[PDB]
Amino acid sequence: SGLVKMSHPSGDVEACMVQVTCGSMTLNGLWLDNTVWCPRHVMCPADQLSDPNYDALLISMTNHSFSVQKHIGAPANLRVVGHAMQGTLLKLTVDVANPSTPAYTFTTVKPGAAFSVLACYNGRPTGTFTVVMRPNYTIKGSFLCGSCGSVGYTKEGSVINFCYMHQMELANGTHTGSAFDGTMYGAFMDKQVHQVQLTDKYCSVNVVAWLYAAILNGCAWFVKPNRTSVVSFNEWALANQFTEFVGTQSVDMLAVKTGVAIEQLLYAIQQLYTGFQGKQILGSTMLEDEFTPEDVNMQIMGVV
Amino acid sequence: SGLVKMSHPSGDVEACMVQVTCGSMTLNGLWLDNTVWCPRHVMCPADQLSDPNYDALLISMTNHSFSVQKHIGAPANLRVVGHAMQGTLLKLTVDVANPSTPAYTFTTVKPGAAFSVLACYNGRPTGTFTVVMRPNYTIKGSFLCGSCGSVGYTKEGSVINFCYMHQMELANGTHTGSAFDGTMYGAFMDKQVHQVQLTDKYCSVNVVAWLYAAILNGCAWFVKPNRTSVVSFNEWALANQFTEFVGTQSVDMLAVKTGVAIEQLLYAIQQLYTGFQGKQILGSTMLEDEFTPEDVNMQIMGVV
Ligand SMILES: *C(=N)[C@H](C[C@@H]1CCNC1=O)NC(=O)[C@@H]1C[C@@H](C(F)(F)F)CN1C(=O)[C@@H](NC(=O)OC)C(C)(C)C
Ligand SMILES: *C(=N)[C@H](C[C@@H]1CCNC1=O)NC(=O)[C@@H]1C[C@@H](C(F)(F)F)CN1C(=O)[C@@H](NC(=O)OC)C(C)(C)C
Repeated sequence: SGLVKMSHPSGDVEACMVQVTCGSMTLNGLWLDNTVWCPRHVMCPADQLSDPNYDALLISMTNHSFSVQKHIGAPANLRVVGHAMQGTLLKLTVDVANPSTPAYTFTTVKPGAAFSVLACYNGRPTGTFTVVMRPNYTIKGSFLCGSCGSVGYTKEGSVINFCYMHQMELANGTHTGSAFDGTMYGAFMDKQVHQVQLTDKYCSVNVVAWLYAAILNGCAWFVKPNRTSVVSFNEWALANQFTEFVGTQSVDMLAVKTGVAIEQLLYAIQQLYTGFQGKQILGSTMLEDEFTPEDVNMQIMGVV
Repeated sequence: SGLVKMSHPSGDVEACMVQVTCGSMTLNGLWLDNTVWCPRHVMCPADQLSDPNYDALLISMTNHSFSVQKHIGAPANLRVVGHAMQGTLLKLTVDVANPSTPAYTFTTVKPGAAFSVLACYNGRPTGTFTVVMRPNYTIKGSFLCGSCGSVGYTKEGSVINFCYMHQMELANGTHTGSAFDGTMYGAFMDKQVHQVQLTDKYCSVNVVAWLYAAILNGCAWFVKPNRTSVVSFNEWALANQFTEFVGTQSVDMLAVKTGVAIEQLLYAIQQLYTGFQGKQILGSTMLEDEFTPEDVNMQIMGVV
């Protein structure tokens, strides 16, 4: 038992991290098969970051403008034999296929979904943590200068689903990056100009999963017979900075195991959102929305 | 910027995990050089777990009573050529030295200290998270059947300091394990009998580090000129379920960078411990004590 902020083991992804350098700029890249992905702003001089012309930067480069080095594990310098831009990312083709390429897919995550991040500097992993894609299409990470190209991913069995490449910090503790189609989460621009963000909201479905996790760990003081329908809750949520609730099979399994209906926990949220009044749930005095239904099913019941 | 629950990259330790089987019992072990460490209760039949005689169990075993298998990465079956007991752990000598043994030390952590845990089942890593050794010598983990032998560790540079091998769950979400001298944290017995725990307390020095992290991320509404001396705070702490505060160089660096004295934050704790009254600090409505001064210095300032 117990519910914690859990990340995937990072070793499989550590074996794919490289350092990418373009002139005076350096960051991290992801080496899969014969391709190295990295943020395109590695091509931009500091003095042009406020108004880059990435199309012009790209044509000013040759294959030799990029240097790709693997430091950790099996060391190596990889020769770039091709270069292309896709959205906010570069795709560098290298002459050697990564012998440690895992089974992988590329996916784009949705608000409320959780993924593991491997934070790296100079091609060297330094930490791992789990984030939730916020309703305003940012993440609340921990990233310093040089962290771009750090990757986020989920895992289904042995398959790694890469979903995030770190790009920028929009405000204190507020970050965004690209999916591997090159689209920036939240459509923010990789240019150094202030860009307003939407207000953050509570992820209602994750709050429900966490309340179920509480029931499963012996904490149910907030469960009453009262119920609020999904439709009624969703009108309320839009007026109170909560996301609209969408049920899933994963949530249904928790309702079955506990015998507590989703609608009872929606009612509870409407009472608890103003404060627990000295009471606590799983050691917290506020609603927690960083645990997904899938995370709860996995940690508490072993079920995937 | 940003402060999150961060763990070390786990790849170096993943390469050291094995499965250890003794009869009908199986769990994880740690393979370093020619030694495999694992919990001694792998020798105990389920029907004797409430009153084991580990000295008698050990003499009833031969080297062949243990089977050690590595599943992930470089697979292998390791032949046991020696077996010994140290405290609550077994030390099995195997015929092959782990070619991926990192530089390592063994250390015993203190309340308030944080470490990374690699949770494993059947010799296969499944997740990683960071815990703090609680003042009552438990950890708040996430562990299911089969998780014993999962390891906790810190890292100083490239050196891994192993400090924890998972042994048991004492209550919901409440865990303990061994240091690698074989001593159980909190002196709990590896026998299946209820064992009372001391009450948990807030780790005051980590609360101070987190308040400094708040100041560094633009949040200082709780800072006032008022001060409380360490001596005065420590008498108060013993009456209010807080640990006694011990300053360190790591804390002093945060006081210097922010210009806010430790004694100002000790006063703040005495006002905030009853509730923030609708206000928030780093997105929380309660004091947080899972971030150490070292963690804060590292994540926010890059400094080790
Ligand atoms: C990649 N190494 C960094 C990561 C950034 C550094 C501080 N904390 C982080 O997460 N990425 C950048 O520096 C980008 C690159 C430039 C651009 F995005 F291409 F324009 C500027 N970057 C920013 O992150 C800026 N943020 C911003 O302009 O938001 C509108 C700041 C943080 C001002 C450099
Ligand atoms: C190792 N695989 C497990 C881990 C345990 C399982 C449930 N969640 C966990 O963290 N360890 C055990 O099952 C130990 C082994 C026995 C003994 F410690 F050697 F006696 C019993 N174990 C327990 O954890 C028991 N806890 C206990 O008796 O506390 C006093 C329970 C959880 C009742 C099996």
